[PDB]
This record gives sequence, C-alpha cells and structure tokens, in this order.
Amino acid sequence: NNSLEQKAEQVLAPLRLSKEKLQDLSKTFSDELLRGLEMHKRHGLKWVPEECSLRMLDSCVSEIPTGNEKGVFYALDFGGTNVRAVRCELLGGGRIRSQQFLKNLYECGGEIDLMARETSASQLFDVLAGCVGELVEENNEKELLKKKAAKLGFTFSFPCVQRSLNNSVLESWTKGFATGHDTDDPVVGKDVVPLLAAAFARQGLGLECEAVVNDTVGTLLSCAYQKGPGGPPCTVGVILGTGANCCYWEPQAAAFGYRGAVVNVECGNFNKNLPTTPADEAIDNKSPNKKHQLFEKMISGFYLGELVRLLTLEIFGAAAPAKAREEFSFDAKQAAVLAASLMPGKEEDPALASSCKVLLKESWGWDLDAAALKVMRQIGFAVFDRSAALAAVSIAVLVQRTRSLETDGGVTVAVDGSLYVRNEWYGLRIRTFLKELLGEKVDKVFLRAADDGSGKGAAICVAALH
Repeated sequence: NNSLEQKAEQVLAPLRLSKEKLQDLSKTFSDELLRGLEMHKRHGLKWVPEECSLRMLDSCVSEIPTGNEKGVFYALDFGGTNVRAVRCELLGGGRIRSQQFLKNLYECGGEIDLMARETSASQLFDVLAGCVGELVEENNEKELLKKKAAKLGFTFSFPCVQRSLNNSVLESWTKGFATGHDTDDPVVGKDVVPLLAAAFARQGLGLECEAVVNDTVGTLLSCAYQKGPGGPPCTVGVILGTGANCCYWEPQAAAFGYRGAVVNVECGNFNKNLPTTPADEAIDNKSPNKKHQLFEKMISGFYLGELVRLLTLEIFGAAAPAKAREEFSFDAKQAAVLAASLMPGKEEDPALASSCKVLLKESWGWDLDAAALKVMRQIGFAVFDRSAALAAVSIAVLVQRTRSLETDGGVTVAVDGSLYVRNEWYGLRIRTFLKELLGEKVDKVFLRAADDGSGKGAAICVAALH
C-alpha cells in the first residue's frame, strides 16, 4: 500500500487513452483502411502485409435484407468441432423463428476421427450434411425439399480464399483439424461448396448452398433483417467476444475491385500507432502468433484477463498472490467483475466491491485488504475501458467510411460477442468514446445487439438473394 497507489497510477496511466490519442488512432486507422482498399485494387486475393495490416477481404455480399423477406432458409455453421445446423423461418416484419441441431465432431463417426489426417473430405462433409439432414428430418421436410430445394448459407470459419459468394477454397486448417491431409480426397485447396453439395446429394437432401458467409458479415445481416423494414441502415457489423473483428458497407467497393459491397476488415491485425504498454508486449511475446492480431490483443476477451494479471504482477510486486504467476489464471469474466464495480455511478456501491473481494479469494486465494482491493478494481476498470475505447475507434472509422450518416442521416451498428452481450456497461462505455470521437452526431449512431451471425446471419444472406 501507500506507494502502491503511486505505482498503480504510473502503470495504469498509459491505459487511459485521452480524446486526442483516440482521435489520432482514428486517423491512423482510417488511413490504413484506405491503404487496404488500394491494396485490394492492385492485388486482389493476395494479402500484402507490407502494404496494409488489414486484409480487407471481399465478403462477396451485396444484397442487404429489407426485413420483409419470407420463407424457410437453412444454415450450416462449421467453425470448429461444435457444428450447428440452423433452420430459420423468416416471417417478415423482421421476425425470425429458429431451430438448431448440434453435432460434436469428437463424438461423431464410428471408429473414425473426423479431425484426423486419414479422414477424407467426403467423410467429414457426410457428417456436416447429416447434421443439416437431421434438422430437415425433425421438420418432416425431406420430401418437400426433394420437390423444391431450400437455400442454405454456409459459415465456414477457417482461412479461405473466396472468389465469389458461393466459391471458397480452404487455404489451411486451424483449430486442431487435419482432415484429408493423408488422402486423395483433401479439403485443403478445394472449394468447399462442391464438397458440401456432393454430400447433400449422397443423402438425397434438397439444399442448395448459395453463399459462404463470414460470421461478422452474418452479424451485420442478422441485424439488417431483424431491426425490421425502415430505420437507419445497418452498414457496420462488429464482434467483440473472445476475438474481435468488424465489417462494413463500402460505398466505392466496385472501384476498388470488390464483387461484394461488404468488406471483412479483419481489424484484429491492425498494428499501426497502437498505444502499446509493457503488458501488451509481454502478451504478444509469449503468444503463438507473435506480431499478429495486436489490436485484438488489446481488445478481446481472450486477452483482457491476461492483461489484468500482468498489470497485477507489475503493480503489486512481491505482494502479488502466487496464482497470479500462472498464465490464464484470470479470465475476462473475472476482469468484468472488477471493471463493473467502477462503472459510472457504481464506484461506492458496496455489493459490487464485495463481489470483487470474493472473486479474488476464489480465483487467486488472495485475502487482500481494502486498499489492495481498490487498486485491483482500478486495474480491471482500466483494461476494460481501454477495450471499449479501442472498439469505439474501430466503429467510428467504419461509420465514417460507410458515409451512412451523410447519405441516410443515421447508421445502425450491429454488435455481437460476449464482451458486449454479457456486460451492459460495455456498450455504454463504447458510446461515451464514440461521442468523444464523433461529436453530437453520435446521436445518429445506433448500436444494436445482433444475434447468431454464423447461423441466422448465413440463412438471411441467402434469403436476400431472391
């Protein structure tokens, strides 16, 4: 204590980004976005990191829903071992009724590891197609779809090369997958849409995959449909969860060589003029993706707990608890408990502070005193508030680029992700920083929660084509 507060001040001040620092970062990010569009115009599918840290991927999505579309549309959500099939009744007026069927690929296939190098593409896609087929059968719909096929959107959350809305080639596996590597039937290097269509045909399923949809773009589309007809257009989509990403509607997309209008920025990798602190350097240095995802490493839930832990070690020194020396011993949910205790008009609320005391005892075995508890709360607040401020920078830059404020007098920003969904104050802090960045015209910016981009959003994508 006593000089604990001076040390906390010295360590935490670089995390408190002033309006001027946020405005400078916004300018840097805007310039980088333009560099990325010029990069796309010249290089197309080839990312040139030396020209731009933002991939600026063509989502190939051009048709934004009105909210009036009606019908039954399907989606397949394959982003790892937890596969989902989704069926959406679009009822008009922004209303959607959904069903889902879940498959855990670890427990699928008899004496066959679907993630293994010896498994063929056909075996994996048979299981994916069968997930959708189980949902079709729950609805007693197989014969109806034999008569008239249903449209399906495919969220395939792996590194891909996407030449058109319905053509996406797997560039390399991630997330522990190796399927097909040791077979004559690979997934890597193949367009996944014909693999899925072949699997549907083998099971007699009348589903036509018309889009491979990025989940951030799906979040934008989910919002666009479900806010209903009318209102300021949804031209920005943001995911603030375990990771962080954003997409937006680009008014000069055609001139820069895009087929779609919605650009998937891949802003997690933004790396220009970042307000780096020693804790950020430590997080990057021990990560498996050094010098990549540097913006995300300051924003997203995967890292906020690590930031609190490393700043705790830095500030408390020999007074830090032993468990704070263990990587990933403190997560973003726990950091949020700390940050919530210091949100506007809650600082002297005793119940929130008491939850903090219990938290630190349970997670770190730390029976700390009043002054130490106050400093821990300040650490958690500083980490989460910086996350909100940097998210606000991303949103403001994208809103400016859409020109929606100028052409439609308002903009709807679709937001999803655990940081925003779990913490009511997080979006409010985003709005405070958006006011700092944009002035009074933040009153024309509407943040709207948007659900299930990877499922609902992909079904909406294909519904908007017709």
